Amino acid sequence: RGWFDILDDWLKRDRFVFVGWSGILLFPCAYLALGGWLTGTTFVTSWYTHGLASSYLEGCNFLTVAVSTPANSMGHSLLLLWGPEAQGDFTRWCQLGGLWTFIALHGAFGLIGFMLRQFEIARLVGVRPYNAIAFSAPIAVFVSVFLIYPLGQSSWFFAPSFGVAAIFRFLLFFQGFHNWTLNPFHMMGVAGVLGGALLCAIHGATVENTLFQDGEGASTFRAFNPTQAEETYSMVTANRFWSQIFGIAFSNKRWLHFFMLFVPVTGLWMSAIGVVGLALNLRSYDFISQEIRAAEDPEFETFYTKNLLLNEGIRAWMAPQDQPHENFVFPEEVLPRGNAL
Amino acid sequence: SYPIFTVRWVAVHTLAVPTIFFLGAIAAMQFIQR
Amino acid sequence: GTTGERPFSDIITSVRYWVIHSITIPALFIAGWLFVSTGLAYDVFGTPRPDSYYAQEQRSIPLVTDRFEAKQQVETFLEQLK
Amino acid sequence: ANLWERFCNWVTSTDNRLYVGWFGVIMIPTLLAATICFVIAFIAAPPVDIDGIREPVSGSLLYGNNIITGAVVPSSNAIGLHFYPIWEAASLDEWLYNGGPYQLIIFHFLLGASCYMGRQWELSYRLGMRPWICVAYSAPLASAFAVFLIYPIGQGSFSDGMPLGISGTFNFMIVFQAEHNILMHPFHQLGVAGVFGGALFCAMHGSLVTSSLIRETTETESANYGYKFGQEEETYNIVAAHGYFGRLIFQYASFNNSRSLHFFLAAWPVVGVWFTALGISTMAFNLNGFNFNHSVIDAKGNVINTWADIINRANLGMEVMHERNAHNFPLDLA
Amino acid sequence: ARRTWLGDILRPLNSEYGKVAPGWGTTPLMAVFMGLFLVFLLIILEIYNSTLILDGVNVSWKALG
Amino acid sequence: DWRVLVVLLPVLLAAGWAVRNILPYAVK
Amino acid sequence: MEPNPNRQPVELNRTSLYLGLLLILVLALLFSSYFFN
Amino acid sequence: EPNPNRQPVELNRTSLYLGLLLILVLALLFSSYFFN
Amino acid sequence: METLKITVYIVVTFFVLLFVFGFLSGDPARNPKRKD
Amino acid sequence: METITYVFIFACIIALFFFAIFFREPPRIT
Amino acid sequence: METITYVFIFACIIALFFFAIFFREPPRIT
Amino acid sequence: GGRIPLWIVATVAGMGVIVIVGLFFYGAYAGLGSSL
Amino acid sequence: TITPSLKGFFIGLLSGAVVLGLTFAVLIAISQIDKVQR
Amino acid sequence: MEVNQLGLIATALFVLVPSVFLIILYVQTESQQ
Amino acid sequence: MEVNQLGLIATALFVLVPSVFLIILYVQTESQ
Ligand code: CLA
Ligand code: CLA
Ligand code: CLA
Ligand SMILES: C=Cc1c(C)c2cc3nc(c4c5[nH]c(cc6nc(cc1[nH]2)C(C)=C6CC)c(C)c5C(=O)[C@@H]4C(=O)OC)[C@@H](CCC(=O)OC/C=C(\C)CCC[C@H](C)CCC[C@H](C)CCCC(C)C)[C@@H]3C
Ligand SMILES: CC(C)=CCC/C(C)=C/CC/C(C)=C/CC/C(C)=C/CC/C(C)=C\CC/C(C)=C/CC/C(C)=C/CC/C(C)=C/CC/C(C)=C/CC1=CC(=O)C(C)=C(C)C1=O
Ligand SMILES: CC1=C(/C=C/C(C)=C/C=C/C(C)=C/C=C/C=C(C)/C=C/C=C(C)/C=C/C2=C(C)CCCC2(C)C)C(C)(C)CCC1
Ligand SMILES: CCCCCCCCCCCCCCCCCC(=O)O
Ligand code: OEX
Ligand SMILES: [Cl-]
Ligand SMILES: [Cl-]
Ligand SMILES: [Fe+2]
Repeated sequence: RGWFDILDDWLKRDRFVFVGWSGILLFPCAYLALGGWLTGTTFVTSWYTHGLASSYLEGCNFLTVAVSTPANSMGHSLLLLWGPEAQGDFTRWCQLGGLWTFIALHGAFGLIGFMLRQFEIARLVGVRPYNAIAFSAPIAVFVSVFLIYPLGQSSWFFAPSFGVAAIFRFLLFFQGFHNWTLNPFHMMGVAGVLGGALLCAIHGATVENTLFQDGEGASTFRAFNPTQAEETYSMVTANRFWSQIFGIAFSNKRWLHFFMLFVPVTGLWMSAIGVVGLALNLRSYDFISQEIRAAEDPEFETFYTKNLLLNEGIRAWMAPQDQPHENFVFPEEVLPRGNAL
Repeated sequence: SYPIFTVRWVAVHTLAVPTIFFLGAIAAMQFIQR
Repeated sequence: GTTGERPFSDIITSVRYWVIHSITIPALFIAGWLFVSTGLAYDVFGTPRPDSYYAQEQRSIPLVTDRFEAKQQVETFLEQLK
Repeated sequence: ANLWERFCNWVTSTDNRLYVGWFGVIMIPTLLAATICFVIAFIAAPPVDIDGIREPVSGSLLYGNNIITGAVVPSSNAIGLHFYPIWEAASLDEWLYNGGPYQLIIFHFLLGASCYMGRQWELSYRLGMRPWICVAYSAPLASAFAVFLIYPIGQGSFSDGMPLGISGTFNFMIVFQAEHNILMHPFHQLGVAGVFGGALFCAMHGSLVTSSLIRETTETESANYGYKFGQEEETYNIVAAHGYFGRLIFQYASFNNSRSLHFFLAAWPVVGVWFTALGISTMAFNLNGFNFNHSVIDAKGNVINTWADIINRANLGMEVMHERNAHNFPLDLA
Repeated sequence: ARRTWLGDILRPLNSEYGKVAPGWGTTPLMAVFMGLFLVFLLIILEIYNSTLILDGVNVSWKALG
Repeated sequence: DWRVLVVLLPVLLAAGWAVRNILPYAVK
Repeated sequence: MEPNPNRQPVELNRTSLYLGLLLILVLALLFSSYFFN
Repeated sequence: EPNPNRQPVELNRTSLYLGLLLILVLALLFSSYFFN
Repeated sequence: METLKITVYIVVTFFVLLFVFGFLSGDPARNPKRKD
Repeated sequence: METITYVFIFACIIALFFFAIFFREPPRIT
Repeated sequence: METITYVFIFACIIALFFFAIFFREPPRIT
Repeated sequence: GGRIPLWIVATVAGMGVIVIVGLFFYGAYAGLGSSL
Repeated sequence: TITPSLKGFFIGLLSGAVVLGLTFAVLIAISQIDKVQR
Repeated sequence: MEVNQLGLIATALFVLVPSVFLIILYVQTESQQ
Repeated sequence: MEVNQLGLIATALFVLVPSVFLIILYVQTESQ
């Protein structure tokens, strides 16, 4: 027995928490990403990068704490602890935004580790690797939003900050600056997410209301046996119901469960593509035909033009505080405002 | 017999130990005044 | 059904478990308390205290604006409060 | 042999390609009326004075819209919550200007969708099924009531109901955020958890069942042909699925009971969407998301901004621009 | 199968399907080269990133003269 | 500085306490 | 020279036809506004 | 209830070729007039 | 407009009565197991 | 021309619904 | 666009010639 | 080995969470983050 | 011409090697003591 | 409205070319039996 | 050249529709 094979043996022992070779990458990176977020949201400010308080220590609550992005002046610096910006000073590293890159990069390698773990366990147990494949969607979203998007922009400053409210701000930024709701790739993402939740609900309800009476109890959970070969619910009755209610129904259980994989995974992949475009400000911002008409015809009004006015409000009213490095000074008289408000 | 110290034991304490510490620190914060 | 570790429900109802953890849990809580009550948390992480966000006659944010001098800018700003 | 009882037998027949049923007797005419009016208005309705300020908004394709910008526009703020059927207008021209079709469509639709839910109960009873699929559909149904009926009732006007259009929807969302800070409202946060979690568990369940299909086919044919409609044997090995998922996390975080599993699949998104529908329905009465605006101040009293104050700046820009001609007084109280 | 003059000349280059060196063979040497290449790519990345700053290496357009 | 031992003392003492109470079975 | 043994027939069932047509038509319905712009 | 009058339909390869040539040449002829 | 109003009133009354009388026509018995 | 295109595609989708429901491949047991 | 269209159609015809000659259905005696 | 009943472990642990969480909501109204 | 940042690069490089070498030293040790019996 | 005139042929081919592909495959499936 | 813009779609459809018809018929002839 060679040393490599003995380490393999140990890594792959059946224990309460399986380790694997993938564990060597996953477990440190996941725990560090998670610990960095808890550490930063509990103790670390965003005063010097953002002009914001962002920790429990400072008075924030669970909704407003964040690990915020580094200052725009850092560009796309890796912001290594030992790098030229922090120069090994942990305190300054925290104050400059180093925990952001720390979490994002450890988080990325942790995500790789997790998908490798899905591959590793699937190979050991003898199943097909479709759960790993499905997980590619969360990966694509993470890299496109947290990494590719800021890399096309001026700096990590414009990536999402890791916090509840900070992400809310990210949503609103994308509306006002990118008109992201108008983007067909986001729309396909919305359909895959909302379609997935629909499939989840309708499949679970269907199964639960087409059960075979396999026991005498009023609690029907007891009448299932994980080793029984029989289907626990009637595909035939399910199919009849939905055919008569909705017009069409599933008839093939394999297609049904593949479709459940397909819909949300595809939707997430589509949204990631749109965000790659927004990395370059390659937006679906306008319809040219609408703008030509509206410039010429002051009586022409649509929900599209109404929403651009809202975007314009968002940009002028949030930019000075949201982008402090720009030193925007907008006197009262230049702020867009409707009547009275 | 059952072993005391396991990989499981480590994973549990890797999380539980700092959780309680953080909880104490966040408790103290509720009495900070400006 | 089991991988040989000791059942959790057996552990947390055990006398020995609570002999140890009735010490270790409050001790950790108190350690974290003191980390804050002593002011150490502020100094480790560089987080401003309520009196240290601004200088007395100052409503400008001490925003880092250089990449390679950033460390010195923060230090310059902190000395403007001593 | 009696005419009424034969009609009753056809209405409730389980042999009709589409089930009719007593709920269907109401659903079919009301959905057809809503559908036909909707299609015609979307294509050809003239511009509608949504905000009652004689500033008509063009919603239809023939008046310069595309599929993304087009909408059936809500009825005039001048009408408020007044019932505006056709026969109350002096002319169809008037009815179209003031947004009549919106009312016709949403009332017929909400009635028809309600009956759709009852119809789901009804056929389950005729088929000897358990009855609660209709309870799953009450979550989307409740959400449509919230944006088409409850929110207008609370704000006093169908002009603040959700427009029937893609860009109109986004307009409704943005205004809602400025006036209610819905993102900072826990019931919407639960909606996101219901919908993100629903999509997660959809993919999880689909991938775990797909991962454990039993080999029944060759590499040259779709694996789906390994399942035959109505076969008695399960088509995947749930013990292998559990053996994988329990090791991916740990044993007791994985279901081995398919009934509990599918009940969980049903319950998570339904309950999340109930909450988000209740979110809209209670923000209808202006019980709004958390307000942490200027909650953090320093020893001297300077405001120390948090991410919540940045949200607020965005909300302000939405507030001051929306319906830019419609406010004469300084507070937008509805 | 069809023989051709060109096929007869190339034949030996497609004649050892499945032939392996025993055990680990050159795997330890491969690992060394992989590690060197990782450090080398790290360097190149961190130069581009301006995390590694070297004398006479101006990472700017202004290095075109 | 001094605050660091104030913080670390309950930890070490708790660690010591568990060491004493468990040493016999850890041996096995 | 013998005929090629690797040839296989290809299939698309009616349900796949309906699913694929719906996908294409809905995609067209979605993107056409952006193509006309 | 199967209908007995149904018949399979055929287009042989030569007819494909002739038909495709007809359509292409017709398009080559008329396209100038379509562009005008 | 009054002709329209009358027509709709009549159409709605008719459907609603179908609904009420249909469900009063022994609906519990219209299932596949016990009819009582 | 754009209006015609939008309504044409929409109409094709409605027609597809008809075929998919009434001219589906019939599900057949075992 | 019109030049591209004319050349495209002509190029398809040349391709058709290739298939019509070399991938014809072979005439067989019988 | 099984000395302390688990329902008692659960009640005391449960109450302990109610306490810490309550403290955190109290602190929303006092001191830092209270708006005062 | 060995600048501060090149020095930091080497610091990061050694730190990483220590972390991975220490980790693998420990995993090899444990695996050798606690073998699977076949 | 001043739309991109090439949007028509773009849309027409976007519908036509994939649809025809599927019809071709479906009809030759049916005639196999 | 100021040609008719509808000329392009007329020509494209003139070629595509009839050609697709023939291809559909030919392929399903081959598979029986
Ligand atoms: C799976 C483990 C893992 C992985 C993948 C990472 C990955 C990363 N970490 Mg994390 N880290 C880990 C574990 C890990 N870490 C652990 C356990 C800790 C706690 C100590 C940390 C603490 C930590 C900190 C504090 C920081 C990182 C940082 C980083 C990043 C830069 C790493 C780098 O430049 O390496 C460089 C080094 C290597 C790639 C090693 C290569 C090995 C070489 C080839 C061999 C050397 C030969 C030797 C010297 C010759 C011997 C001769 C002798 C006789 C002298 C990257 C995202 C930084 C970061 O996140 O930036 C924001 C950062 O500041 N890590
Ligand atoms: C109907 C409403 C609706 C719906 C359903 C969606 C749906 C979506 N949006 Mg859109 N959005 C909407 C409205 C909506 N949006 C509106 C009105 C706006 C304003 C313009 C936006 C603005 C917006 C932005 C700005 C972005 C989206 C994005 C997304 C996608 C998120 C994918 C995902 O799950 O990311 C969640 C994240 C992941 C899956 C990443 C990996 C996560 C790992 C696995 C986490 C592991 C966690 C760890 C183990 C545990 C942590 C513990 C700790 C919490 C305690 C999805 C397609 C994102 C997108 O398109 O991305 C490509 C995006 O960036 N939306
Ligand atoms: C990633 C970001 C994100 C995410 C994931 C979400 C997610 C969600 N939001 Mg939030 N939102 C966001 C960002 C986000 N939002 C932002 C940035 C803003 C501010 C700009 C808002 C503002 C906002 C508002 C104002 C509202 C939401 C609502 C919702 C929900 C929409 C889904 C729904 O209502 O299903 C419920 C299901 C339905 C609505 C479907 C009803 C279906 C009916 C019954 C039948 C339809 C039949 C149909 C016409 C015909 C089919 C024909 C057949 C042939 C196919 C969901 C929980 C909505 C909500 O909570 O609604 C209650 C809501 O009103 N959001
Ligand atoms: C916000 C939404 C969202 C979250 C929170 C989430 C979370 C998760 N999904 C997982 C899995 C999945 N997700 C899937 C599909 C999807 N997932 C989706 C959306 C999400 N998925 C959607 C919409 C889909 C549909 C396609 C699949 C198919 C799977 C799985 O198989 C897997 C699983 O087992 O689920 C049961 C788990 C992976 C665990 C892991 O990587 O551990 C290791 C932990 C690591 C590597 C740490 C990551 C650190 C991250 C990247 C950065 C730092 C994050 C901070 C700590 C917290 C920030 C919080 C603020 C932003 C508020 C985890 C519970
Ligand atoms: C510098 C100095 C010296 C410092 C040194 C510091 C130091 C010590 C650092 C090194 C640290 C070190 C030792 C590292 C190791 C530590 C370690 C082990 C860390 C712990 C790791 C950790 C942080 C990360 C893990 C967290 C995590 C990812 C948790 C996620 C859990 C989660 C949300 C679970 C969901 C489970 C759930 C029930 C989902 C249901 C989904 C669903 C319905 C599935 C469908 C489904 C399910 C089935 O079940 C079956 C059957 C079928 C059919 C089916 O459809
Ligand atoms: C970063 C860093 C690092 C690391 C660190 C770590 C790793 C940490 C960790 C940390 C941690 C690990 C933490 C923890 C915390 C926790 C917490 C803080 C919790 C809380 C919770 C709560 C609050 C909850 C509550 C609740 C609710 C709400 C409901 C239900 C119930 C309960 C109770 C759950 C180092 C050193 C390397 C260096 C560099 C930097
Ligand atoms: C791949 C695994 C990588 C592991 C990385 C662990 C990193 C621990 C390094 C902490 C050392 C910081 C020392 C700072 C000294 C910098 C001096 C200088 O910048 O010139
Ligand atoms: O209409 Mn629609 O939107 Ca509910 O607030 Mn007032 O009003 Mn109007 O303003 Mn803001
Ligand atoms: Cl508006
Ligand atoms: Cl007013
Ligand atoms: Fe299922």
